[PDB]
Amino acid sequence: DSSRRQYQEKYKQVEQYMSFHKLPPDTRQRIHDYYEHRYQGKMFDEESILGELSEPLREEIINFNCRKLVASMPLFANADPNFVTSMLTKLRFEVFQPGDYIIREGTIGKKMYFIQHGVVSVLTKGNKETKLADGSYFGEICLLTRGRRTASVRADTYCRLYSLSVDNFNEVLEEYPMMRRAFETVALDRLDRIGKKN
Amino acid sequence: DSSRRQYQEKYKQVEQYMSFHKLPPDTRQRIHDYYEHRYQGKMFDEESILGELSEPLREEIINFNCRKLVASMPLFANADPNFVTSMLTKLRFEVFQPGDYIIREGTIGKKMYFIQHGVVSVLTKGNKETKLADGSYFGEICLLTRGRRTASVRADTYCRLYSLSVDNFNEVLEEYPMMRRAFETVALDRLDRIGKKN
Amino acid sequence: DSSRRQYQEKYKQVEQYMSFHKLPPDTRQRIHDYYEHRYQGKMFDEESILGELSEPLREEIINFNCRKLVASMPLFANADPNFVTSMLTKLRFEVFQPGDYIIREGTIGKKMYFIQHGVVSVLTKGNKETKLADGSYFGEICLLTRGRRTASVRADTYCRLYSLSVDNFNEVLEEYPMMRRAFETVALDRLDRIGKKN
Amino acid sequence: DSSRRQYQEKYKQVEQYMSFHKLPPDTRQRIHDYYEHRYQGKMFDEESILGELSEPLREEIINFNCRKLVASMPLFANADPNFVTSMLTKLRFEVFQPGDYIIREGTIGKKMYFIQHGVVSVLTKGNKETKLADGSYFGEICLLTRGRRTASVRADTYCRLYSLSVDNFNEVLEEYPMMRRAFETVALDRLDRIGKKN
Ligand SMILES: Nc1ncnc2c1ncn2[C@@H]1O[C@@H]2COP(=O)(O)O[C@H]2[C@H]1O
Ligand SMILES: Nc1ncnc2c1ncn2[C@@H]1O[C@@H]2COP(=O)(O)O[C@H]2[C@H]1O
Ligand SMILES: Nc1ncnc2c1ncn2[C@@H]1O[C@@H]2COP(=O)(O)O[C@H]2[C@H]1O
Ligand SMILES: Nc1ncnc2c1ncn2[C@@H]1O[C@@H]2COP(=O)(O)O[C@H]2[C@H]1O
Repeated sequence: DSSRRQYQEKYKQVEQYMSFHKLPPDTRQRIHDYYEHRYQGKMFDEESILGELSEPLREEIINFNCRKLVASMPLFANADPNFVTSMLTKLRFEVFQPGDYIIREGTIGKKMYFIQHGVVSVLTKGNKETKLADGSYFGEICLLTRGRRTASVRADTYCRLYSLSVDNFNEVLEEYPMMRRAFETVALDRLDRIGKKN
Repeated sequence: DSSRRQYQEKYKQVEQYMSFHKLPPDTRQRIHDYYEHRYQGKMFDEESILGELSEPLREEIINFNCRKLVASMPLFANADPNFVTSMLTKLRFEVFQPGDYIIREGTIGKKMYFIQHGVVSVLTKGNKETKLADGSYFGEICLLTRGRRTASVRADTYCRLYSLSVDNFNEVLEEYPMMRRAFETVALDRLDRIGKKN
Repeated sequence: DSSRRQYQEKYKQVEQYMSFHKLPPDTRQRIHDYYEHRYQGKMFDEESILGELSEPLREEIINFNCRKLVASMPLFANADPNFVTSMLTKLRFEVFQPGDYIIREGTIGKKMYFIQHGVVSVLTKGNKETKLADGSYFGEICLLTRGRRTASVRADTYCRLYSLSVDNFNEVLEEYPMMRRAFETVALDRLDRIGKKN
Repeated sequence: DSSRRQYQEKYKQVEQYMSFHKLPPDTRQRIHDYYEHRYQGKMFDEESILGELSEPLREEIINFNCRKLVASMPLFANADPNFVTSMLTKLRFEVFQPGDYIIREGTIGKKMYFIQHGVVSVLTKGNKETKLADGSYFGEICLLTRGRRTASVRADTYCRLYSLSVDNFNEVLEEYPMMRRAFETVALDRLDRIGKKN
């Protein structure tokens, strides 16, 4: 109940932020609904709490939190738990509201994404390529080629995603060189379909 | 009303800071008036609040906050919204009181500035060169030559400025190489008028 | 008594974290018992408190806190107090619960550990090699070879350990080049027993 | 009066820190007296307060706080105010209690010190070389040679010092190359007296 109060006080603080900056009506609605979807009536200082815990405890916890995502994904469910735990500890939780652009085509990608829950459209030049949903990942291509985004990725629904930076991706694959190929197969496949060796 | 209280408590904390360090009369006045002009009776932990929001929400917000500045400036109003949003997300809000030196001639510039509101004198050797106001930028020269300031820039009034570091400037122009020329035209023009290829 | 309250409030915050993420029964028990063993009914913002103190005061304090560990260890008890204080100021306190994996074989080691109190099994390929306890260190090998872990190290009991990063290890040994050999003797000895020049 | 309360609450927090870690009698006394000498019954979040202020306001403030030190020192009192303000903004306040070792001979120096108030003994091999007091600086030698401390420096009294890191020292002297010589004259002089070109 102090974490429900936390959320309430922090929301009243947001309300005032929005009044002061005279934020427009679509963005106040969006912010209101973002708070409810992500935090759900409670707030915690996750990284403070987790900060006070031991390494193995942070890793039981994150292994539990991403339990279903792990199982969704042959890359994880079939891998050495030490590697999954390595990658998992580097993921950042992000929520996106419907219609949001996650990745914009032709930008410099420094980030990759795994879908816990949601549907995503992959788009090039305003044209639908496929959709991706729970147990898919995207944005891997730029982590490997180290160049420009080959497609746009828009949230079609609310989306619970975990992001993984380019530096964190390489640190893990240095430690687990055998895992690199699996990403490469997927990114070659996708590069075939959209017709690129740029 | 908790953000008005925040400002009040933080101001009483400032008052005590000033008594303890026996701060002189011109600087207590200045500080008093700085608080009122920048914060306006309210305080928020902007970056905490924004921190809790999604990327796209931070970008609606900053696009809204710099809405008029964008429109003031052909560099922005005529550009690809993705680039404007890129640059915008890297800007830092600074306020300067009349008579303040923003840039001192012959220093190493690591920073550039866009004027939301205010008037600025550009000066060399104690001599007025021009004034700049709402919808101008300055300090771009050192971001490009990577050397010494070619003029002083003083605030003639209260000034709402957004600063952009040299590293952030280059990160964006790497992503948007086509935007570099527009800065270069302006900085060549200005280098002509004050007679430098140093 | 405000530090006992601190612990209590932060524990109620943890309880709620655990309910919200529907944490499983073995991990709630573990977390409960971790809090009691590490913090003992009190919490302090150590690094805030220490932050307000002078350097020499931080160093009396840490020299006192690791007083018995120093005396346990010929590397410290026989060394120049300036070097011990150098190393000591770089140590991080970690607690591990029984059965926890401190180091996993074949990972990239960036960290070394000194035992204040506890027993540890050193393991290769699921086979017991030795145990280490109060006044031992481990993980030094990867700090010197800059490669892969040559054994697993599991906590057999509760364990009060101090960790020392690879960068911090080298910064100190640059300042105290004469101390390098002592680690090298130990790591050569251990590399002999498990049969590696990898 | 909320800053006097701040100090009181933070001191009760310290008291508990000391009881819990069963800190010894000389170090509790020292800590008690350190708090009283440095903070004087009040505490402020200086860098939070200063953080909310503009650059020019931070620089009036620090120019005022180090007003007498500036005037004490030909290096400052005779220099371009822009350079003094550059250096000043990079200084960190440190207090040392009598008998404290500020610099230990033969360590790697990354830091230099200016005396606001106090007396210091400079020592080599346990032998007094000179004393330094208000308006002196020391530790400059290692900032220039980038090697080992040529003497020990002990606080003989309470000492209000401002420290300046090696990186900050070079950043300023890059911007103000003309100021380098003045340090060099002093460090050559001192290297003569203690007989070093090491
Ligand atoms: N044909 C496709 N099918 C599924 N996903 C794709 C396809 N084309 C591109 N992507 C994803 O869209 C992402 C856009 O960012 P990247 O180019 O870094 O990596 C891309 C892939 O992860
Ligand atoms: N003649 C001018 N007209 C307008 N602005 C100028 C002129 N000369 C210099 N400036 C600006 O003053 C700034 C001082 O810092 P910079 O040299 O980095 O870049 C300079 C320009 O942005
Ligand atoms: N035979 C052994 N006896 C004691 N400790 C060992 C032995 N073999 C390995 N270790 C320790 O186990 C550690 C595993 O990590 P490192 O390879 O970095 O360094 C290793 C040593 O510190
Ligand atoms: N003879 C001396 N007189 C005054 N100060 C000295 C003398 N010798 C050394 N020092 C100072 O003592 C400092 C010890 O650290 P450094 O060698 O970096 O720089 C040294 C000088 O700042």
